[PDB]
Amino acid sequence: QQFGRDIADTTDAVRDPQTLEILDITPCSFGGVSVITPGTNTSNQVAVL
Amino acid sequence: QCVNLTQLPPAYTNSSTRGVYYPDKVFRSSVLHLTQDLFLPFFSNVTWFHRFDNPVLPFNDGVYFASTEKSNIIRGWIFGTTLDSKTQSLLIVNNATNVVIKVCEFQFCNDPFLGVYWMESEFRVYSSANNCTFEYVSQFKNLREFVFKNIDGYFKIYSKHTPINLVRDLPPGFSALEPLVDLPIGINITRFQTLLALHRAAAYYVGYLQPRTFLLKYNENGTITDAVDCALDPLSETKCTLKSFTVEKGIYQTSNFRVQPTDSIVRFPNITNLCPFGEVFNATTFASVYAWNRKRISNCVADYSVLYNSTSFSTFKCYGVSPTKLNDLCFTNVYADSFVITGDEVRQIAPGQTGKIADYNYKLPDDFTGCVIAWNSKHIDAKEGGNFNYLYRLFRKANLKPFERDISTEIYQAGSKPCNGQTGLNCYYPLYRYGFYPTDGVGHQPYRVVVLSFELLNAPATVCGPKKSTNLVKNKCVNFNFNGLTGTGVLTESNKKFLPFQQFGRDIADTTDAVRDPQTLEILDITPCSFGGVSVITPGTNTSNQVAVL
Amino acid sequence: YSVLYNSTSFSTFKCYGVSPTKLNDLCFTNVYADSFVITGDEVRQIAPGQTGKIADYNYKLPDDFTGCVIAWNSKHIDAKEGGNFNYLYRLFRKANLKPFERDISTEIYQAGSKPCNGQTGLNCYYPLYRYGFYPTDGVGHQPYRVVV
Amino acid sequence: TLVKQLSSNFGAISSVLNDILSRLDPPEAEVQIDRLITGRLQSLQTYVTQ
Amino acid sequence: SKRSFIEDLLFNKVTLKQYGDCLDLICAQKFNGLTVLP
Ligand SMILES: *[C@@H]1O[C@H](CO[C@@H]2O[C@@H](C)[C@@H](O)[C@@H](O)[C@@H]2O)[C@@H](O[C@@H]2O[C@H](CO)[C@@H](O)[C@H](O)[C@H]2NC(C)=O)[C@H](O)[C@H]1NC(C)=O
Ligand SMILES: *[C@@H]1O[C@H](CO[C@@H]2O[C@@H](C)[C@@H](O)[C@@H](O)[C@@H]2O)[C@@H](O[C@@H]2O[C@H](CO)[C@@H](O)[C@H](O)[C@H]2NC(C)=O)[C@H](O)[C@H]1NC(C)=O
Ligand SMILES: *[C@@H]1O[C@H](CO)[C@@H](O[C@@H]2O[C@H](CO)[C@@H](O)[C@H](O)[C@H]2NC(C)=O)[C@H](O)[C@H]1NC(C)=O
Ligand SMILES: *[C@@H]1O[C@H](CO)[C@@H](O[C@@H]2O[C@H](CO)[C@@H](O)[C@H](O)[C@H]2NC(C)=O)[C@H](O)[C@H]1NC(C)=O
Ligand SMILES: *[C@@H]1O[C@H](CO)[C@@H](O[C@@H]2O[C@H](CO)[C@@H](O)[C@H](O)[C@H]2NC(C)=O)[C@H](O)[C@H]1NC(C)=O
Ligand SMILES: *[C@@H]1O[C@H](CO)[C@@H](O[C@@H]2O[C@H](CO)[C@@H](O)[C@H](O)[C@H]2NC(C)=O)[C@H](O)[C@H]1NC(C)=O
Ligand SMILES: *[C@@H]1O[C@H](CO)[C@@H](O[C@@H]2O[C@H](CO)[C@@H](O)[C@H](O)[C@H]2NC(C)=O)[C@H](O)[C@H]1NC(C)=O
Ligand SMILES: *[C@@H]1O[C@H](CO[C@@H]2O[C@@H](C)[C@@H](O)[C@@H](O)[C@@H]2O)[C@@H](O)[C@H](O)[C@H]1NC(C)=O
Ligand SMILES: *[C@@H]1O[C@H](CO[C@@H]2O[C@@H](C)[C@@H](O)[C@@H](O)[C@@H]2O)[C@@H](O)[C@H](O)[C@H]1NC(C)=O
Ligand SMILES: *[C@@H]1O[C@H](CO)[C@@H](O)[C@H](O)[C@H]1NC(C)=O
Ligand SMILES: *[C@@H]1O[C@H](CO)[C@@H](O)[C@H](O)[C@H]1NC(C)=O
Ligand SMILES: *[C@@H]1O[C@H](CO)[C@@H](O)[C@H](O)[C@H]1NC(C)=O
Ligand SMILES: *[C@@H]1O[C@H](CO)[C@@H](O)[C@H](O)[C@H]1NC(C)=O
Ligand SMILES: *[C@@H]1O[C@H](CO)[C@@H](O)[C@H](O)[C@H]1NC(C)=O
Ligand SMILES: *[C@@H]1O[C@H](CO)[C@@H](O)[C@H](O)[C@H]1NC(C)=O
Repeated sequence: QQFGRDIADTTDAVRDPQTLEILDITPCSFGGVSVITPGTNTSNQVAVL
Repeated sequence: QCVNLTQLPPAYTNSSTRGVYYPDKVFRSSVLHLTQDLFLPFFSNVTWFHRFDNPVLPFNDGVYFASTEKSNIIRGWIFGTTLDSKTQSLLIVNNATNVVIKVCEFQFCNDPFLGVYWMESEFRVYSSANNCTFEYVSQFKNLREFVFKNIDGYFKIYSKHTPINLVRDLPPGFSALEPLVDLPIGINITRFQTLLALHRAAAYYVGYLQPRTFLLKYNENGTITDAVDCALDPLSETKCTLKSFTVEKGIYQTSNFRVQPTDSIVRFPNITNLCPFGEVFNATTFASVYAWNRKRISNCVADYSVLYNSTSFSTFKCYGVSPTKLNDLCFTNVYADSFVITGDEVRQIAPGQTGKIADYNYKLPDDFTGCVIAWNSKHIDAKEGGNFNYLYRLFRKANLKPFERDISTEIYQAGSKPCNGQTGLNCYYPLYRYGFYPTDGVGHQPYRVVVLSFELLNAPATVCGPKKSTNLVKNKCVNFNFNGLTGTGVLTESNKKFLPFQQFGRDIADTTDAVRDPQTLEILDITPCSFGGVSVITPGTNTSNQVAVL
Repeated sequence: YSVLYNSTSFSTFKCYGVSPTKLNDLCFTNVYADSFVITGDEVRQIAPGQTGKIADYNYKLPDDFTGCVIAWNSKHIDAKEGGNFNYLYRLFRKANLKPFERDISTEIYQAGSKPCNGQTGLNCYYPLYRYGFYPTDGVGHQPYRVVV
Repeated sequence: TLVKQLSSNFGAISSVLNDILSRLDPPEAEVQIDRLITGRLQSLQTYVTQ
Repeated sequence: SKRSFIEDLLFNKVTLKQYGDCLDLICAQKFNGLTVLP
């Protein structure tokens, strides 16, 4: 086996060809960030959750 | 080099849930997959053979072969068509050390067999091998299962090997065979036979593959762990519909997996004489491009294969159809336009082109259904002192319209003052002559062009392809081909009287409803193969495996 | 592929399941090569879905084919003075081939009604014919080497 | 309406499925079949939503 | 069906096929997969 996918049919782990060592791939994007803001008219301060 | 060595009708059994292989080479893990492929149906009839009694058996689409043995009697197989040294055959043997695979031209003996007596003897398989395109070497307690297929020039063998203790029958159970080999032999196979290793008992069961839809379950290691044959009973069909191996209480309106069309019938009208391809293809003198020639073709069996040994077309381009489906179609009306142009202007004979030929001499419509054929004719149209017999038009006031002809020979006025004849400074004669010498470069050598434009509509067929008709099968699910109109369904008699010319009639859903038989002018009508109102009453599949059908 | 720039000039290079600009970045698992020689005008029939004489009786490609087809003119190596009658082809067959099938039989094709049983008479033909490659041929029937 | 919607060719050469399979070979037919499939799923989805 | 006079008046005003008969517009939609349950 060279690579392994997951349920979503996206590649999940891969094998290094030169040194036969397994690696795995995770997304670059964090998708759970929310920005608490008052009106941008009043002020330019935010908080992050 | 070989010798000739009471028979009884062989018994039968059922392959309960055996014979599942891997349909394709893709890798799938932890998934339920619905596939349609050639499989061995569950609870299907296998022939149980054995005493030696080596027969030659058919090879339909693939073969499941199972053997139970204790002393290595079964040795290998031979596959072929005639097995008679006039064609190529495949031989797979296991001579107790290696695996020998040979694609050659053997002259097989009537009853092949290896020999054991205690070193070795009696290699009485064939007499001589000649051409040998392929060579491959590799230097009751057992049940051995194999599946053989061959497609697209690959011979694929899947196998499994399990220990058993039950003696005199094929055990019930479940087996998933792993891929074993995939050889690129590229031969035609229709029959096969097995080789026995004599001593001077064991059994084999043979079953055939058929097209089926299966539901497969894939393990973590991508090993098939369970399978459902979706044409067996209503419970299997409702498991297939939901894509699951379990069902709770309910009513479960189901889909159709239970009927597969079997036969295929063809009906074409009785046309015998072949088309005049040879009076419109050599035709000592062709026509000038500006005055091209149009001719109608009718009452033909349009065979293109009678031109293989005469002409070699540099260009053959069909537009509304596919070149591989011209042998199955009947056309209603066919024309042919012929002319002669220069080698570099054959690219302008196409819908949407521009230049000199497509602007002033010959134009094709945008929605054009037909084919264009061209071939080089330097040997017939070129002479020593030139061949100044073909003309073309160079000046015109405006572009042509599709399939228009302009044979006028007025004096084109390119300047301001009127010409009124007398081709002077800015007045030109609009027709010029091609000069074809036998030493020209390929860019301006003569080329002959023929354009065929056909139509298909609700009317009797005039020219049709070279396909042989067959018998009519009624009240069955068949594929049918009536005058190049293909379909699937059940053919029964009807009473929907047509018009004199009408060939078929559709319905409100714009699907064909009735058709006319071409040979015997009798109306038939087409109904679907599928019954779509069946529901399956079931308790939990956990409690019991009984159902009722509504 | 860059060690062939100064030797051969391909008249035809056509890839089907991939892009020619992405062959330097791919590793393949299994690779075959089919080679033969045909006439210049029959190089258009080496394609999925074509018909004619070569694609019907000699060499056929599947519809779902992933690969490349390469052809080049070889009048300088395959043509001789008194012709080169060393390449054959099949002209008569009972039925069309299937993809990647080979047929080397040399029976007597029966085109009429009565059986032939050898003795190629009126409506019985030998099914293999020879290419004749002279060095003065037009470009339409000069030899071409094809690799798939 | 769901049955009258079967006369529409959603950009395909024809709305009848047996005149595409009798004139074109699979690689050239899968481009029209994949337009008819996409156009005939939308009608079912609209019906279900309504 | 043991229904009253008023119900008999009501059932007539509102205007609401065996497979042996289809072998119109109901059979055209029965062959295309559309079924009406009871
Ligand atoms: C694939 O090659 C790497 C690197 O190969 C090294 O350099 C080459 C030019 C040649 O000299 C090879 O023989 C060398 O091995 C291999 O990685 C090396 O592994 C060795 C242990 O065997 C280690 O001592 C080196 O430091 C490694 N070098 C690097 C740069 O990582 C690798 O083992 C080879 N893969 C296979 C097929 O095992
Ligand atoms: C189309 O042909 C069928 C079969 O043609 C018969 O066999 C041919 C080789 C040739 O000998 C024809 O002349 C034959 O008729 C015709 O069906 C036949 O019809 C006749 C009555 O005229 C009947 O006696 C035969 O038994 C039928 N044969 C079969 C096999 O059905 C058919 O009539 C022709 N269609 C037309 C144009 O009418
Ligand atoms: C299919 O074949 C199997 C195997 O022969 C049959 O199983 C036999 O069933 C009978 C009655 O259930 C038993 O008495 C035998 O002992 C079974 N034999 C073996 C070896 O298991 C089975 O009945 C056949 N029929 C189908 C369609 O399932
Ligand atoms: C069984 O397998 C093959 C069948 O030919 C033979 O083994 C090889 O046979 C060739 C031809 O006789 C020899 O040149 C090789 O040296 C043999 N050895 C190898 C590579 O297997 C032989 O008849 C049988 N094998 C043996 C070794 O008994
Ligand atoms: C397989 O080899 C046989 C050997 O008989 C070939 O038949 C031809 O036989 C004649 C002598 O009768 C030879 O002069 C030819 O050279 C043989 N042809 C070739 C090309 O080998 C048979 O044709 C061969 N099969 C093929 C087509 O390769
Ligand atoms: C068909 O014929 C008409 C008449 O000869 C052509 O139309 C004329 O075109 C000239 C310029 O080329 C104009 O000055 C005339 O006024 C046009 N007359 C009319 C009645 O429109 C026309 O060009 C021809 N069509 C084609 C296909 O070329
Ligand atoms: C593969 O081989 C079979 C057997 O030689 C060929 O099938 C026969 O075709 C002839 C007409 O060409 C029929 O008369 C026979 O009845 C057919 N036999 C069978 C068993 O079908 C078949 O044509 C070959 N296939 C290919 C690819 O050409
Ligand atoms: C094929 O036709 C032959 C005469 O045609 C000539 O030779 C062939 C090979 C081509 O080069 C063609 O262009 C030539 O005009 C016949 O002698 C031969 O028997 C034919 N083959 C058949 C029908 O068996
Ligand atoms: C290129 O190859 C040369 C010999 O090949 C001949 O000349 C070239 C230019 C082509 O016309 C080829 O078809 C001929 O066969 C070498 O002499 C030359 O050095 C090569 N170039 C390199 C590798 O630098
Ligand atoms: C924005 O801030 C200004 C200055 O304080 C104020 O005059 C105005 O009403 C504010 N507008 C909004 C939309 O909040
Ligand atoms: C075996 O039987 C076949 C059947 O025709 C025959 O041709 C052959 O000569 C026989 N061989 C022997 C050795 O009797
Ligand atoms: C298998 O074949 C035999 C004889 O042809 C027949 O009696 C038996 O019913 C068949 N089995 C099935 C399941 O059709
Ligand atoms: C895969 O195979 C290994 C044996 O090599 C086994 O231990 C493991 O349980 C298997 N995975 C499964 C059954 O999901
Ligand atoms: C042209 O075709 C006709 C029709 O078969 C044939 O009789 C004639 O011999 C052909 N002429 C040449 C020169 O091939
Ligand atoms: C299935 O049947 C078993 C045995 O009777 C019982 O123990 C279990 O609870 C049942 N499970 C379900 C899901 O009904």
